[PDB]
Amino acid sequence: ATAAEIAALPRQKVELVDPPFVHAHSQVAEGGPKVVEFTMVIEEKKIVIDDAGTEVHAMAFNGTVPGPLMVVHQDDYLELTLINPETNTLMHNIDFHAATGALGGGGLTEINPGEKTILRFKATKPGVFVYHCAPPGMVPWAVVSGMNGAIMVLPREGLHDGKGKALTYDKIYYVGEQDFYVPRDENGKYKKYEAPGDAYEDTVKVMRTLTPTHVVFNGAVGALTGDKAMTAAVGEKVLIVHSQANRDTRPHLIGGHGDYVWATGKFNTPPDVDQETWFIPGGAAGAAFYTFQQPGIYAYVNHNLIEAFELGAAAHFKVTGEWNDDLMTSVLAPSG
Amino acid sequence: ATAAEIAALPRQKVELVDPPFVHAHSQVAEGGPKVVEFTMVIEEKKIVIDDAGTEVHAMAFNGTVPGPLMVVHQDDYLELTLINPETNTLMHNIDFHAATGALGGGGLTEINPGEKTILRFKATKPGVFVYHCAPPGMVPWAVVSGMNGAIMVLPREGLHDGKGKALTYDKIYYVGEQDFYVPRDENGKYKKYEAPGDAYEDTVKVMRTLTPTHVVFNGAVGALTGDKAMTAAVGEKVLIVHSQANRDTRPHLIGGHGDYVWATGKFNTPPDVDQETWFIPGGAAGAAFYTFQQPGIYAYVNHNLIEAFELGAAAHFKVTGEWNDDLMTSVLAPSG
Amino acid sequence: ATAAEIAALPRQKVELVDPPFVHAHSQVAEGGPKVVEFTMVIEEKKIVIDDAGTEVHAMAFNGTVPGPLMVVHQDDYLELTLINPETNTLMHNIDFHAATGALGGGGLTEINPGEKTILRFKATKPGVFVYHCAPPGMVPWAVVSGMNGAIMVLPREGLHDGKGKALTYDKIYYVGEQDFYVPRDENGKYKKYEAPGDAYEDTVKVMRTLTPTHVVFNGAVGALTGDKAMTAAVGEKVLIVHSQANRDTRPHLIGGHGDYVWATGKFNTPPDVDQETWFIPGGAAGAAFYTFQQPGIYAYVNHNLIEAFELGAAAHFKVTGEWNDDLMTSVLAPSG
Ligand SMILES: [Cu+2]
Ligand SMILES: [Cu+2]
Ligand SMILES: [Cu+2]
Ligand SMILES: [Cu+2]
Ligand SMILES: [Cu+2]
Ligand SMILES: [Cu+2]
Repeated sequence: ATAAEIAALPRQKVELVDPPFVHAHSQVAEGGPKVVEFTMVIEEKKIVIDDAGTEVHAMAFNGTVPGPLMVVHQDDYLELTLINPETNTLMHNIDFHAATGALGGGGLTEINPGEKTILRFKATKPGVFVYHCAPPGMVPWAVVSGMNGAIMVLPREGLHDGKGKALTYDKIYYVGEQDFYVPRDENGKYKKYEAPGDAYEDTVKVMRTLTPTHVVFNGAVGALTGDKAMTAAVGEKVLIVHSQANRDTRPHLIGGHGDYVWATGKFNTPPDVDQETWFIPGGAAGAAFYTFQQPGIYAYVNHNLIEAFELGAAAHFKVTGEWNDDLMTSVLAPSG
Repeated sequence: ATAAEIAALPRQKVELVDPPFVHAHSQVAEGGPKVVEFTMVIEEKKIVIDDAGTEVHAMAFNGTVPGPLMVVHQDDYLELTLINPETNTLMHNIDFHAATGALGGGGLTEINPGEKTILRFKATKPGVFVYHCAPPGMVPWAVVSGMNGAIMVLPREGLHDGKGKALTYDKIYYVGEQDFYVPRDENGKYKKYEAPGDAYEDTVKVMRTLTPTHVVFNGAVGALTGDKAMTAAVGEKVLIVHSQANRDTRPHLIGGHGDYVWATGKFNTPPDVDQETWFIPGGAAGAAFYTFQQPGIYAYVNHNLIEAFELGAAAHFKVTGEWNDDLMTSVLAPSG
Repeated sequence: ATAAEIAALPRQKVELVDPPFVHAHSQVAEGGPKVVEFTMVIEEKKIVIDDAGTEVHAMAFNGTVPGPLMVVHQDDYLELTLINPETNTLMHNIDFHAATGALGGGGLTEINPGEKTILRFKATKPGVFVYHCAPPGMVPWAVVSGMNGAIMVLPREGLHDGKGKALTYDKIYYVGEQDFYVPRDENGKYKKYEAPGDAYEDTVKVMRTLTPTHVVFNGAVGALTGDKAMTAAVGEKVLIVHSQANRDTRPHLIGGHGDYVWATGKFNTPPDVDQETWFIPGGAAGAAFYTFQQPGIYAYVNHNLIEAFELGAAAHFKVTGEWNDDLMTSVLAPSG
């Protein structure tokens, strides 16, 4: 691909939307290779992550935890303008697991407060991939402070099953999973700090126990439940992209399955099928395709149930439609 | 299928056997779709999990930990009669990962002590699946108190390898692995309680450490050893179903291998081959097929060896037959 | 084959080399089946695992942690002469996950100090496999004290991808990952012991937390960095064999990918492709094949980033060559 050919490719700016929702995109590529442009402003800010007012000084791409899902197609280029406002206190950068070279982009995007940078990379491999901050010397701290997200590089011709049959989803959601390590005082109460740096020592100590105090979806316990449950209808095909930048997770749709699951998150690797519970290793993203068949409220969780129900890794799906008694029926209701 | 068509299907009452054994069944479907009937009584009882007399208040389906393995074929209907004796003190239900709708059946099977219920679901996906109690707000507690098992939904035409060659086993064993979280007093001694509800607060604190005090097969340290070691003979084909409803595991047959391993536990996903150690995520069941080629004692373990030899995750296999010197021989026995 | 036929086979004595290097071998087997001979002397020795000077009484095959990588081809016989010098104090043996029978050879190789033994086994299955000490009663202690390594059984026709295309690497490295559990005093300082036995009780207590104090490559924090960093060049094809005999790991090449990854380590199981982060469960070895495309420094880590950067699981690659601006380019360097 000559130098002229690359400079001639069309440039297209895209407006990002906050997770679990995903920005406008087409499953099958529209036109030839493009340079897809995105801009994200980094925000350091205190967020409350549970019903007890527990705080964390989050480091958030685009102001959200997880950062937004960026979608492009194989062989498109992703051109990110990353802005670090002077109001922030730390140097930040970004590592796209989808990219090749300079530590995923980290070595070329180190920006101090008051600086911005523009990185471009060719998305040569199809699949969902994690992206995260990675300042040399404090990589895990930045990541476990919520500075991570994922992108999806769709095959130019959309998704397909193991047999080559097309798999077109009606809706897509991005569930970013986050392990937080919040310090506690001797009485067991979560501590609060004035500035991000103040919590550093105490936090690394908790991190070393390899035991998170919270494991959440969309940045807080219950963020994807109640009135914020994701939605679908019977017959609707849904793609659920799930990521975990630092620690293993095992997604499970309670009352459902993963009809096709690219557990490694890479589309050239044939998807597993009829999954009850899939596995995504820390530092990766995966994707599950399911066609809902029963209406009702479903729970979507990390299937180490303590992490799901004691630590916060549980989301909900509200599904409309008609019940199918062939698939399931209460022959005899609960009775003495 | 219409309600009328289902009602016209033949019914077959199966009698369950305690793990690791599996009730009589046929690998290849004997005739068209039928309604396979099972009955299980919930028993809240005390179990001793180690040689130090450590106790756990178990919540056991059919009186055992794990609950028994139920076997049907794809597209059969599994009709479960679940009974919660008045002697029990808690509400219980059942979520079948193999089922579709109402949280796996959990939403339609909540039964208080003194009640019973009958659930019927269609086994549309082939493979081994976990089933476990899941009372709202009490989910992980019940599961880690031993209330879980698995079922196997065989393909109508039995098992096959990745190329369609049939795989027929001579024996089948079901190993249910359980992570227990037993509270300790200020002297490191495990605590005992006179009531299930009495140990709740103490147990949740331990559960939050995400560090089990015990990891066992069939409910206790050494359960599947000695009088309970599994058996086989050189030349015999054996399928080992293994589940873990709450935490990851990595099975390994010491001295052998997993010739064919459906690691995700789903039969429409080709099995991995020539496996040394496979992986099953918390919340799932998997299955390995192996043809013994050497006689002698074998150990079967969760290969985090601390979990296997310090925490209790180890079982034994006694194999009869002639030793094969081509495969292995001691050229020079241990000597000066 | 009969004893006579085995005795007639040619024999080749191989000289082992220290990890991450691998002894000379041919990817495509040259000639028919051979009895490949190896010799390893077990050394119980004190090793320093971090910059602070933390000590561990290692139990090391060939004097290194991990033990060296032995390479044979499918259906060759691996004949190991194992020596336990009289200067040692413990009985040792070896379990080859690649072998069939007697606990992987463990039951035939128990040698006391001052003894030796010669074990021979047929390498019937292709792939990388863990080997580790396993004296009944102290199995995990030996392994987490560093007594483990791996072997590679190459297909006689060399490596191929999932579709029959040959995969020939230019160089190979073996990364053995070790989880250590070092006791600490009341000041949180690592403790030193005069003899290995002295540390047993304290170490077992740490092991039970299932939380290693160190997670390292090639025996120590930073062991594969600086002048010991691995090397490659743009266009070079590298195979990275990775093992972990006791605990899970999720390898990731920062700045690159795993073009083909036999995550399970078994060559007859098609490899995953375009991987960002793969997963190797405790008790197994895996291998990733990658063709470098960008020059510069890369980090190779266990992608639970706390384990990589706080606990020690990080290695570096120095790659020579021309930068590819098509794959990645800084449109705008960090600036105001
Ligand atoms: Cu940052
Ligand atoms: Cu990363
Ligand atoms: Cu229950
Ligand atoms: Cu479940
Ligand atoms: Cu040893
Ligand atoms: Cu082993």
